This record gives sequence, C-alpha cells and structure tokens, in this order.
Amino acid sequence: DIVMTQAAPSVPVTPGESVSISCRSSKSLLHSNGYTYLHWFLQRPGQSPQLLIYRVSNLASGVPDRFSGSGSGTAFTLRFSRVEAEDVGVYYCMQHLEYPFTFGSGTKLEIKRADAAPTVSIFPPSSEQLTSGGASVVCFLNNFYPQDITVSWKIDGAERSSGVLNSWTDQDSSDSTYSMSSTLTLTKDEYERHSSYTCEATHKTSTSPITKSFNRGE
Amino acid sequence: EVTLQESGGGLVQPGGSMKLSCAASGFTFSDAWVDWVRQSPGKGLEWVAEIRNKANNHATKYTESVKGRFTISRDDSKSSVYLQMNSLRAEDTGIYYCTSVPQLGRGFAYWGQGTLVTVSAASTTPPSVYPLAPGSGGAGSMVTLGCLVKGYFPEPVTVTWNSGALSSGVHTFPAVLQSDLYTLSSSVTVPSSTWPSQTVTCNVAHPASSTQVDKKIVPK
Repeated sequence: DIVMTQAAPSVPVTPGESVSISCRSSKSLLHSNGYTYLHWFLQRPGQSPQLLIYRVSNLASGVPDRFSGSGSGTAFTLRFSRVEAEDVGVYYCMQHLEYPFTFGSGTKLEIKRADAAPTVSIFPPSSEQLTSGGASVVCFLNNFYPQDITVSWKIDGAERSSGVLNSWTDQDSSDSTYSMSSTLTLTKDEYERHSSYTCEATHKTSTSPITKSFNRGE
Repeated sequence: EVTLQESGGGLVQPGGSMKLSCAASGFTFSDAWVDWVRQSPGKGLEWVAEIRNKANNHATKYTESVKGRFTISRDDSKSSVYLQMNSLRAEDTGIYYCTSVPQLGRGFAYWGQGTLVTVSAASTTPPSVYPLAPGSGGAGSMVTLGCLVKGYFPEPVTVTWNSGALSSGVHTFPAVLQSDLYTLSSSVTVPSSTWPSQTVTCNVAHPASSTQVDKKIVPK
C-alpha cells in the first residue's frame, strides 16, 4: 500500500495571510500515461469531503481562486494565497494511482484570532428530569479562544471527576471561536445529598478560574 | 445539479448484513466509475471499493479487509450503486460515502452526504429531551438557553431551534457515548429582548426510533 504522509496534524494561520500544507507519498505517484495522480480534499466540520485539486494542480469547479497546488513524484504542496476564517476544516491529500487508494491523515487548518474569554452558563437539573429520577447539571463554556480550556466540577467544595461527560465543537467558521459542553451526571438521590454545584473553568484569558454555581436549595 | 445520495445505513447487528444504496443524478453516470469511501476515528478516510462502468466491464476492486464480505454492484438503468455488506464487524462502523469518478479525469469529483453505519447488538432507544433555562434574571444583553438530549441510540439525532428560525447563535455539540447510550447538548444564545418574551423551542428528531419532540424553554 502506498503511504500518504501529512506530517503536520494542524497549522495555525491568520486570516489574510498565505499558507501552505505539505504531503508526501511513499512512492512516486507518476503513472505510465504521464499523469500524476495526487488529489487534495477539504472536509469542513460535520460535512462530507469535497474535491479541491485533482492531479496536483488543477482546481475543481467551484473551488475558490485562492487555492493552488504544486509538486512532483513524492512531495506535494497545497497553498492558500489569502486564508479566510471560513477555511476551517481538515485538508487531505490522496493517491489515486494504485489500489487500494489511500489518504493522508489530514492537516487541520486552525484560524488564529484575538483571545476571547468563555461565556460560562450553568444549568440546574430540569424539573422534568428530576421527576424521572435523573439529575444532570450542565455547563456551557461558549465562544472562547484559544481552544484549550479546563473544567472542574465541585459539589460542596469537593471536586468530582466520575460521571462527567465532555464535548467540544470544532472551530467556528464565522468567528473562529471554540465552545465546550460539560455535563455532570448524578442520580436524583445523589443530587439531593448536597447543596452547592460549581462549574469551574480555567482558560488562558483569566488568571483565576471562571466560576459559575447555584444552590440545590434555591 | 450534480448529486449523490446514500441511503440504507443505520444500526446493524455484528455478523449481520446491510445494503447501502447510492442514487446518482446530474452527471453522465454511465461514463463514471463509482467508489465507496468510509470514515472512522481510527483510520480517517478509508477507501472501500470501486465498480467501473459498462465500457470497462463493470469490474470491481475491494480493499483487503472487506474482500469476500462486501459486494459492490450497480444498476445503470437506475443510475445507482450499492454496497452489500455481510459479516459486519465493529471495525466497519463509520460514515460511508458514495463518490463518483467521471472518466474525463477528475479524481473523486462528487461525494454524497454520507450515511452512518453503526455495528452493534445494542437496541434502538429514543431520547429524553430536557430544556435548560437560566436560574437568575437575565441582565445580561444576551441569554444562553439549552436542551439536553439524553439516553438515545444509535446516532444521529437532529436538533433545531424554533424549527430553524434560530441558527446563528446555536452550538449543537458532538454526542457523548456513555453506557451504550448517547447524551448530547445543544445551546442557543439570543438577545435578552428575545427570550422569555418570545417562545424558544428546541426541536429534536431521532430518525432511528421515529421520535420527534418539541420542548419549550421556560424560565424557572
């Protein structure tokens, strides 16, 4: 099998500047007929892949002029002349020379922007959930940048780690921020043995943790 | 208008069988070869099989791991291609895409929207939908509401707010799989001048169980 390598798992870039992504094959992708069968695909968050460039440097229809490609034999480059916030996604190279066709592991393009503190919102279990014997406390940490953030749950001061479900969105294509959901799941019984529930977030934007909490008995 | 539309995916029993279909339109199907490519967290995009056109003897090619278990076929009169999968294993779980290769050279030119195949003996279970409303008075300028979609299987579920009228301030998060069950959160952020004055409802649909639920976010 031909191995397609995309060394960088991601590349940070500022909207407006030029950038390039590389790919290499374990074998020359030149076919007997003179063509080099290497293509580039874009997969935006939650969508299917879409063709960007076929045969090293031919742009597919509908693909923006800012994309270009170059390379020969075993090394290839995809370039953006001016990157846009909308370009967030994973870019893949693929060899279409021999069976089985193979894809590189991809390079995610990350858009750099100004720091942004998360908007933290905490939600006590809904009445509907409590009557059903459940008690999930939800915390949304929305629209922040950079992408890393840490969330710690505190039940009456004591930290909780088990029963925490965490989910993160991909980078937003309009404002380049990130968002995260953290749900602390308890039984209704467990829930009523304590009183203070706290969602604590640590992000580079704050020296101190961003705390949001509420009391079961209120 | 070029389109490829997959169907037939969903939850399937390990060792069971399932046939995916792909309906094509908007391009010379007869002049094109058709491929199936799947996507999983473990392998990324993975080529699965190809079937050529009549002129090229309808020849078939398969990736090693599925040879003998999967069968790709096509019906030129219906401009469609199929992938019959048998002896399904956990490693076959993923999103399956149909893509066409017109022979006027263009690589994988067109892709379908994909169909999710989940290999599991678990049962189909509908979600419970719970509204998430703020605890204190809002003010300030904006308010964030949410909906907790819990206890369902398999994926996917579709979540919208006010039937689609509210979408720019929405964040629907990837679902988290717990004990054979998914739990997903969706949040919407609107002006405090919008809610609680105007009704805000999250609409949840779970195709696998034919469940549909509208829940209104009420101030607590």
